[PDB]
Amino acid sequence: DPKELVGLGAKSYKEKDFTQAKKYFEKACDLKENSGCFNLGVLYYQGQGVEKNLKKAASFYAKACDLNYSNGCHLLGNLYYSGQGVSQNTNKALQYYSKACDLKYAEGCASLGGIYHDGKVVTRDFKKAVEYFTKACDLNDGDGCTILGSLYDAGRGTPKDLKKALASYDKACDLKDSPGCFNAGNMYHHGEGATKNFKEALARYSKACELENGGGCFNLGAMQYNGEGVTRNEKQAIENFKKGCKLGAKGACDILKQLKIKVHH
Repeated sequence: DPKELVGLGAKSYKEKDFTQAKKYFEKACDLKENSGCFNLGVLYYQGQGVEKNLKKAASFYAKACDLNYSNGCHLLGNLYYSGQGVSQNTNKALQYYSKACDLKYAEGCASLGGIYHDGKVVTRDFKKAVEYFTKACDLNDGDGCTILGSLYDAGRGTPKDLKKALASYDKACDLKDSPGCFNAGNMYHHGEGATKNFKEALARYSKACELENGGGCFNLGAMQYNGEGVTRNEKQAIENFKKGCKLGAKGACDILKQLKIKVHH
């Protein structure tokens, strides 16, 4: 029944019948349905079906977190971190992010890795940053894998290991993180973390370029312009160069200015 109540509330929510949605979520949360409490918190946060009040939203996220709804722990972590809805409190933020992470919520692990990595609200700790980003990456957080990749490459908080760096970037690439495909391509093109393989670098750069990564299209164009990866091609390599420049790849813009050699009429 409680599960069904949340479903009815979600349906009313989609129809923008926030009043009824609130009634269903209230009933579900009273019956200890964690997603019901969470959704109720969202309504107070957005002022939908009720006057906006982020402090009340926080109390409902707290109820959801007590009922082990990882997403509830994470948003509460964000509220304490920024002092939104409740007073700023780093200690509590770390506490809630940590539970979200223990409950397998990738973003929670990522937030913690980012905090210990930047060392703004806490003393920088690359060691912990690696541990949390390792958890985030194992939980499929694309950006987390990429950051973890950079830690392995730099050897911060962990032994410098180009092979692990590449694996992280590669996974990040599978997770659709273009920066990951970019770095992965670079390593494959420079023979770092693995034997030089223009073929692999080509696939990486292509995926990165497809994901709208400027440097991805640019480096991909250079591959073709020098016939490194594939056979050889300039009329199509200049195509990727334009896209790179469009996406922001400066090297692509300039290089394009020197490839303006064509028969005129």
